[PDB]
Amino acid sequence: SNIIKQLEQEQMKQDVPSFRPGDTVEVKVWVVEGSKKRLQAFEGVVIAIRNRGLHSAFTVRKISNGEGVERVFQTHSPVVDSISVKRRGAVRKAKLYYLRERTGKAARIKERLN
Amino acid sequence: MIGLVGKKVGMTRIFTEDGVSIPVTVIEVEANRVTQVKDLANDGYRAIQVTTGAKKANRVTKPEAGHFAKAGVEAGRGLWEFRLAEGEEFTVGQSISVELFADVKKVDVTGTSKGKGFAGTVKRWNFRTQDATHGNSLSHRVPGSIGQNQTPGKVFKGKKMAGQMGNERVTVQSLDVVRVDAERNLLLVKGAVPGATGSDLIVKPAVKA
Amino acid sequence: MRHRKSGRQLNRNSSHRQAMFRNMAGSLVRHEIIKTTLPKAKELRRVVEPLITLAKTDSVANRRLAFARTRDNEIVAKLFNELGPRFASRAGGYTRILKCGFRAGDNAPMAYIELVDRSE
Amino acid sequence: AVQQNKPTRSKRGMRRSHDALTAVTSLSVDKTSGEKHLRHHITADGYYRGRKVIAK
Amino acid sequence: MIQEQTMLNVADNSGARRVMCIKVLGGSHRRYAGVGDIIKITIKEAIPRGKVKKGDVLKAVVVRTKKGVRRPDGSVIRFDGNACVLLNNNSEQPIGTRIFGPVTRELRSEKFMKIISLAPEV
RNA sequence: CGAUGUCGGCUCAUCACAUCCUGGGGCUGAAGUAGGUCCCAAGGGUAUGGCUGUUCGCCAUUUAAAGUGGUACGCGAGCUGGGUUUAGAACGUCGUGAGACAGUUCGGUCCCUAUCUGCCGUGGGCGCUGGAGAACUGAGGGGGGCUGCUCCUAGUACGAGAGGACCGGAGUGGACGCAUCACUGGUGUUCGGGUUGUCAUGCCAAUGGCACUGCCCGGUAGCUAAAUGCGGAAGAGAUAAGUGCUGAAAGCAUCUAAGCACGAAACUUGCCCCGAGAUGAGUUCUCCCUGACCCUUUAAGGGUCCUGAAGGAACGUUGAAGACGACGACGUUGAUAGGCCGGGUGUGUAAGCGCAGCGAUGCGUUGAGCUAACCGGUACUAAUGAACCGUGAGGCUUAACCU
RNA sequence: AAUUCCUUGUCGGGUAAGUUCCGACCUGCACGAAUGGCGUAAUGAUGGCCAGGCUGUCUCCACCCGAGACUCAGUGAAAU
RNA sequence: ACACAGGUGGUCAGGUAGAGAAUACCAAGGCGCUUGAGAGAACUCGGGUGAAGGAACUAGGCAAAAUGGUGCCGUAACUUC
RNA sequence: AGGACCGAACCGACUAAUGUUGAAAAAUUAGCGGAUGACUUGUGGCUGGGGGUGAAAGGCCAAUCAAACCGGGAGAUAGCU
Repeated sequence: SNIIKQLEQEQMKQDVPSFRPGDTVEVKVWVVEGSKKRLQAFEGVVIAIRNRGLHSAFTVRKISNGEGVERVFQTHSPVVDSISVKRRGAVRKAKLYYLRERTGKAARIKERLN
Repeated sequence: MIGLVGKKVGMTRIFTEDGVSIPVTVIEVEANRVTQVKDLANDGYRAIQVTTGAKKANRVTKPEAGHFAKAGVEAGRGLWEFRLAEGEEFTVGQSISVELFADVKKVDVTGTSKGKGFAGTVKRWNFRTQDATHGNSLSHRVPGSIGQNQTPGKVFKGKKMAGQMGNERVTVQSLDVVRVDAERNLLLVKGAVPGATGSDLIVKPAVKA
Repeated sequence: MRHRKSGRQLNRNSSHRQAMFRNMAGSLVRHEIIKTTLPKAKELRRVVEPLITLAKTDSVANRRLAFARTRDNEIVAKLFNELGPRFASRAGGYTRILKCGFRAGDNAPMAYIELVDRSE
Repeated sequence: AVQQNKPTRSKRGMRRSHDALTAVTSLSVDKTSGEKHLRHHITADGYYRGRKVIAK
Repeated sequence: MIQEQTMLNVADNSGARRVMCIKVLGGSHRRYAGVGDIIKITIKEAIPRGKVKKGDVLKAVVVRTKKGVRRPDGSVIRFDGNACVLLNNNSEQPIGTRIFGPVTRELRSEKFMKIISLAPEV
């Protein structure tokens, strides 16, 4: 039994939704600039499942035109503002990382309604 | 300088809006209750012993039990002796407080490294090995040659071969204190400190930063 | 090097040791006492205490587990059927280990492992 | 292969430095069985310290 | 990593079709280069249209890399391939006019406003 | 020549200094900037490719710097065999020929079961003078020392001017090594899933073997690094080189002679890791032993009873301790290793059930089902005692206390 | 040139840079017309050379796992 | 020469996929391989997996890795056609 | 149809590894080179040492060859160790 959980309490965010891969959330950040701190969003699809509470690296694939670009967001960081579920996907795998090398007919995601 | 005995319990990172993670090593400090202060006759130098928790004393032999009897047979992880320059401190129950690490940020930490068993002939020196393609006999993972033919006829003491690595008594002297709590005995220091979960650590104020 | 890997490796290649201990677990529930070497006996607790805990419950589709490890009717007519009520009151405690000295003229350490409800 | 000379008589003594390995003192008695047992091993009647370790 | 014999595409206007890294040098045993750090490059397939030619050595910087970028808040950003930009040898700046593909903030330390002014969202 | 194996390739040293770089002084055909040169200094650090067997050399380029010699021109019980130097065959060469090539080429062999001196680690022992259990010192021993660019000092000094710098402060990196698992990757047969072929459990579901760990994809626990991070300092003592005053021999002059003050990346320290085999064992704390008889004046030795300490070796549950030993925890004065209970867990919606569709198959039950390694709880399972090894106040001498 | 000593001959092409490679020379001290000279395709376990595919060959090596190393009990060597 | 990493004249041969004395799993049928037991250490003998870059290595892509089936669409220089 | 290509039997060795006090004075593994032919193989016969046999190597002729194996001349000969 270990005090890392008592040190989780003072870092862990509570305003956080439930997510799975293929979900869309629109991630917001202050671009890490320490001066004027402009807010910017990033659009993409989740390719992450976090497994635990505070150990959430939150990987997203940008997609944009239909394929490309990968980023980790660390959504419990003070450099990150918010996420809110825009649509949900459907998965039969943990983090669904094959979306880096498959498209379309082979990676449809769907919504499943279940 | 006084030394405070404690235990490594893991790592976290402290977080910032600045864009720096600041990894911290998480330490639980002992109640360093004090059981001896030297001088007022004998030794000629001023030094202190802390006593570090309790052990089963049912158990414990008389040569150690007569050395704890002034404070009861607790002892725990050991006594740990350190010099304390010109301080007028009393010999029992003086209970040295960790709260100094809120005023001083520079600290020196001693502990033990990774338990590796074998040390490794390469991994103690990290020397480049001989080629593994097209041959090599029994020697793909050794730190080159330990000597040469034909005149020397010996291998010298001080040659970079074999040695001992892992479970070593190791010091770090570039630490910066991020938090201390005297009631919870909780200490946070910037960066990685040698050892693993449950490893014993000793902290003292540093002389430079 | 054992950095933190719990318990034993146990002797023999995985490919034999697995088949052997799955066979010998059948032999253990069949005869309710086994004689073998001390390391083998101390490792015959491993995944077998959980298998007694598993053969005790009556919950749905529990028969999917160990299904390829028990196929003979002379033990399949007892497991999942009447073994459970014999090993349910003792908070585990299904078996004891015992050292049985050495072999005659030979220095291999022997042991005995017994199931606590053995009455036949 | 090489050897400089035949080894000294001290060299077996320098290997075999321990005598009998232990105190080798006499075996333990128990009132459950008519024969002596070793330290922590079981009696012929299936007992240890007066408790039945094994049935027969 | 971007090191000796690494093959790249050009992320700049009317460049060469294939350009090869020949040296990183400058060490103190320099191994590889990150994005925005100088390397020496050769032309292997050019499509000569009045700017580039085969059999020529010049200096360049990497702008996109499959290995991506690191630095702030323990974060990592990764891309799908390797792309370079070739630099003038005595008069500063890239030899063309533009930058292709997603770009990165790691290139914001460049000494001239054109390349840090962006239609790309980074 | 009664065997001391060659060239190139390469992992690995160490000594010398006719010193490559820094450290310090002097001169210049040295205005500044930048070079040339000399003596004085050894600490670290001292680069990559084309052709070639290449050492090399030529060609193509870095760095603060990429110096030179010695060590059987260090390095086949070290590896490699391209080169050299035969067994086949040929071009050029030499002979009538047998045959030959300091010309070329296709090709080609590389043996080692530690006895002992050597070194690294890991135990058992001996010594401090009775024994046990230890600490603090430091006689000594090892490790390190190397470095860029840029800004500010400063377009200030130098210098008509143009060009164009100290000390000093700061910014930002490269290599090198070491330590971590919060971060980021790889790996991960003890686990979850997708799947083809076949076989099997009587049969069919279902579940599972075999086919590279059958393939394909994930991963707790663990390992490690590319990921994360940090540093050789500052101060002090003596002293060369070198800066100097005072001042003789030599009424002058002279840093040396007397006198007085300085000073190196080397030396002594510091710093860090070991350290009293420092037999020079220093000094100190805790624990324990406070027995004697017989024999011969016998102070020189012997035997024997009475009686056993502090502690040690041993049996075990075994580990974050591991080569075995050892070290460490725990043995009911019980969480040491497991089960079990309560869980953490990664995976990704089970099996049975039902319904729809000509069926394949899909859908609802189904945030389903299943788990090792991590954690607390719970004695549910397990963890003898004698005996043994070790004592009984321990050589001399002076002042003293008590007797 | 499987021939050129001196020859990396000298030069174009191939690379950033090419003793080799590709195409020449006419200078074969010394090829040469059945001791044949001249030449091409499938093709050869044929020497060299250029590129891609794939790649721990290399950069910097990491993790995983049988059998041995280790320790036993039996049998138990030898060159020296 | 051996209770020997091997050899020896004649002979047979079913599913399932396939033309299969190919390759996979099995039938009929045999065998669990002639010291055994602890251990589970770096390392060696040998397998499997690998970020990002790729032949930069090396005398030599040497080795390793990948490629690998059938039919149809399609297919050059050179050629003794 | 096939001195074609695939490929098991069979035949044969390009590379890497193992083995040369090794299981063995030629055997082993993994990728294999060939495989109705100038093929390969079971069996017997014929050819003999200054002679055989050889798409012909001082190769092969039973571990052996610029004359093998065995015996005799033989107690060869040695201005030498």
